[PDB]
Amino acid sequence: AQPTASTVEGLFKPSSAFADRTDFSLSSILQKSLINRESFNQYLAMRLAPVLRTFYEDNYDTDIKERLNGFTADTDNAFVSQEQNLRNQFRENYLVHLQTDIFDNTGGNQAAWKLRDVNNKIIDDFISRIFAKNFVEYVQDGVGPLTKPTKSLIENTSNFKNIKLQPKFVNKNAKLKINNDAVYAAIQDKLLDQFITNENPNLVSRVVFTNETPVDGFDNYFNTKVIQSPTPSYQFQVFNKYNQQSGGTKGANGFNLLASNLKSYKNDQSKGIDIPNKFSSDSGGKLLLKASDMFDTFDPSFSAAFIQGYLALQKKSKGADSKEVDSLIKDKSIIENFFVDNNTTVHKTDLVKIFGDKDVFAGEYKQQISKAVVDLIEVKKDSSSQPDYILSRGKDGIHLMAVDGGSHYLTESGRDVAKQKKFLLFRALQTKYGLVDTDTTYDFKLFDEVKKYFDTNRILFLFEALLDLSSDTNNKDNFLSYPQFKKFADSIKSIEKDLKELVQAHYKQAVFNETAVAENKVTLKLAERNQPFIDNERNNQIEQNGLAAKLPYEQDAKTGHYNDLGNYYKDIIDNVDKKGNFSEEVVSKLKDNKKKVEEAAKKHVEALKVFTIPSPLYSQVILVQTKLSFTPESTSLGLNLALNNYLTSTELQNSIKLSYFQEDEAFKKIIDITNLTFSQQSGGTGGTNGNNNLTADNWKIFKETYLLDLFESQAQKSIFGHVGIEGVLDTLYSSLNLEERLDSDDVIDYLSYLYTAHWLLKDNLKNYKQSLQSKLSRTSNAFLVWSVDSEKNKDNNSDITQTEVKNPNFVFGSSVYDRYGFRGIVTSSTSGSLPEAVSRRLFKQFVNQTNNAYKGALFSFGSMDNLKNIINGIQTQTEFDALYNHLTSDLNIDVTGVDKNKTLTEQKTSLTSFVDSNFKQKDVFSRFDGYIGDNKVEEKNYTSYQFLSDGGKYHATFVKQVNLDDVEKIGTDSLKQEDSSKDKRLNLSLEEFLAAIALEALDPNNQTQAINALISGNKKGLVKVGDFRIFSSISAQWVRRF
Repeated sequence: AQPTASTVEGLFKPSSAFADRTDFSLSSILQKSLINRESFNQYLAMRLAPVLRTFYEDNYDTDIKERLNGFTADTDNAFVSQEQNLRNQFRENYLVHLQTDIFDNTGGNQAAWKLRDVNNKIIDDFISRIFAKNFVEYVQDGVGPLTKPTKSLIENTSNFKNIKLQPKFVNKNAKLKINNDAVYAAIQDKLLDQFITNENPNLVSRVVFTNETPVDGFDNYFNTKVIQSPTPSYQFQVFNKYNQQSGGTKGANGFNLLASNLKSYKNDQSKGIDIPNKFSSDSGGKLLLKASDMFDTFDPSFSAAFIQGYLALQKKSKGADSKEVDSLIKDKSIIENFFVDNNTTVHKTDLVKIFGDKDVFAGEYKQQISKAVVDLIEVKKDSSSQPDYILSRGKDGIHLMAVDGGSHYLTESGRDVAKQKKFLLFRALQTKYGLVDTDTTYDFKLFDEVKKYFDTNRILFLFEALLDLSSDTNNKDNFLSYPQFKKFADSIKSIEKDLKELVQAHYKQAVFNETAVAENKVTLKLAERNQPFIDNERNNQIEQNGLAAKLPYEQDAKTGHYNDLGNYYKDIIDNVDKKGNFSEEVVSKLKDNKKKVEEAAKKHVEALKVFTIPSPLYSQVILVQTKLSFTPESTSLGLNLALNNYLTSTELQNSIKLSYFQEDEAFKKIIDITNLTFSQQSGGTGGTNGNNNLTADNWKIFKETYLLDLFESQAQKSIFGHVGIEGVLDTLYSSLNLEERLDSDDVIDYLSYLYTAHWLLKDNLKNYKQSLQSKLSRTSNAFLVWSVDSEKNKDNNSDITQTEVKNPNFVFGSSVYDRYGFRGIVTSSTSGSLPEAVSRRLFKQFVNQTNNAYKGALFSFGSMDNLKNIINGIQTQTEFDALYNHLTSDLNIDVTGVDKNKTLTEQKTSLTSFVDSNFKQKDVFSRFDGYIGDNKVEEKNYTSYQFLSDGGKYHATFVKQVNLDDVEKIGTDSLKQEDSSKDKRLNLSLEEFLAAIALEALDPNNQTQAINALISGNKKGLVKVGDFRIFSSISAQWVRRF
């Protein structure tokens, strides 16, 4: 089957270089690919599974020996099937697509496919067999581990040292068929420790008393006249009071059976805390609150309360009240514990002051709630002791939680990961032999949890575990010293000097990435939980809150981060740092490790001596190769796979777009693209001369406008802190880690906006003039509007349009507890951002029926003869219809003698005659620069301005008039700092003009035009690509084939 010539001519032609820039060379593209997490893991698979091939090779078991032969046979059969189906599908040109859509993604060779699928099969099998057995044991000396250790033997802190995750019949000095378990128990105890290290997986024994529908009746608690038809939930939380007659063990009865003897559920020998299942409404028991999905799989009020207990052990918990076990309110309902004293810290929801002079509660709630209200309190055995039990109410009722072993492996110095691993191994041993108490059930499988967390990094984590295994030369009891695994442990030894410098950094940064991702969920989900209690206050439904209480956790005004809740993850990044506020520490140690990955990847690619192999027949990729590696073929294919992932990735596309910015010398004079810092600092480097004459602060406002446009699109706007907005904006900017991520969408969009802002600023605003001309019109007034919403209407003459509206629409939380308004040049056709009230007052009700009220109405024409030159310019009937309606229904100018029945000539003739005979010079053509509301006044006379009124709300609006008589007048002298040149920029100041230009730059049409200018205005032309994976990845608007 000779392939047809059409596809052969039409297929991509591989070249010597991937692209034609100084950052797209082999030594740079391979380094960047090895820094890409997904690409790096695709490489590590091919550099890690050759290590695990040796274990299958020297293994005693006949089955494991035959696994390699079976994998090769299955690979041959799969190749036969692939060839058969490709032939039956493509016929004439099947070989071309066999090399194109299969081999290129695989390594570019027939044997490349077999070295991919076999090398993945063996690593998958080795991954499965690590966790195929349970090895948590209490090891006795001279008889081996006891088949069933006794309860009193293992439930001791001093006896934790004997729970070491060791196999049963493994002898170092013997060739045992099942000696391979000595491998897994060594790797598992490594992987498990990673699980103990990164996830910080504390166990919590918790009891939840679900929300109770009150048989007493909600009217007793929450009156219907204010709260109609309550439903059992957090906001209306009620439990039937404790009665001794009914023989119940849940609700207040369960809380009485529980809190009376609360001190007796901590097994002080084991330091663990075990609370009975029957005392909880659900199945009850213990849950694993690891760092990753504890704010995902469970309620935020639950996970955050567990964190509060976590730091309560470590004397780091803040904001919560403390009361002893004996002080618990068990006779009354449970909620009475939370009505804490108000007289004079602890963050208490004083609902008496919150609801003001409105009756929201009734009966016992009204009498109690005076007395503040909280959500979480700390209950402890003794006044001198530290809080071991935490009581908090969430979505599904009130939970009493206690971390078990917290006094053991969590102290003021931080988390003790060795003790934590020992304690969780003790719990896993408890579950292994059914040695738990009869009144509790262990829904706790540590091996399943470590397997599920480790399976995310199925390649990096296993490789790092092996490296740390071979990094411990002082421990002779590992499987490395077993003579059965002498060469296998040598294979792990042949990968330290080569890759470990890179893999340690990659692991230490990926774990930090996951830790930052998980700790972002803290401030994300706490805000999500607090969202309805802000919605209620927004909708004037504050009374719906009822029993809603603010959590004790403090937030950062300057950062928008929960510091104490971040300590739970700081106790992770302080552990992965030693391997080999949390916000500041992680932001420092992510860049200090990203530079380490840069260095390690560059050294690894250097030491590999990478050269480009010529591509095979019908190939469309630029493959690479190496020879300075322990297994040259697998390392070459690993680099091939890492490239196949990076070239198709959006990181390389954003790198190409980054290079297009690199080329533009005009833009690079004002920015430092790699540094993402505005250039020229502050001085005379190019200052002052034409061609975008402005400072570097003059670009900070463009950046701030971009940040505000991004902030307005945020799903939640309180995850970034609060007061004003100049701080929240830089916090949002930091949150993007743009300088740490130069090959992201978040940076190409930022730079696209920045060159949109410059492409309106260059050539003496040659494109800003065009945008304004195509936006403005002569028959419609245009304004620069500073419109603020005043919920209250009016020397006590402070301007309200220049006073910052902190927390507008309650966007930075709630106020009661814990020159602005600019819209740019807004016209009638584009008045979406303006409120309908002010937009109608400007572009449809300029001169209201209630003098200077006509000033600026026909300023859209600017001069006397201008509207005369436009009225006779009408050719058709509808063209005059629009003008007449605008002059009457919009510009409210009285018309005399006009007739609809007139012909085309007389139609315009009557209007021209009446315009001339009515305006034979009321400052109608003057420029209106002042306040518009219920009345109209100038800027100077703010003492006589009536705010616009609409639907009970008020508006304060400043408008500066803009016509085409100043759109054309912006030119070379438009960016000068001088005040006398303000007429050269729409009679604006420089800052106002640049803010308007930035708002114009946010236009998608402006950005598209400026980006096409960037690509077309390239000194070297469009970037060429020699690899198809770089051509298909990014559109032809940026890259061209050779």
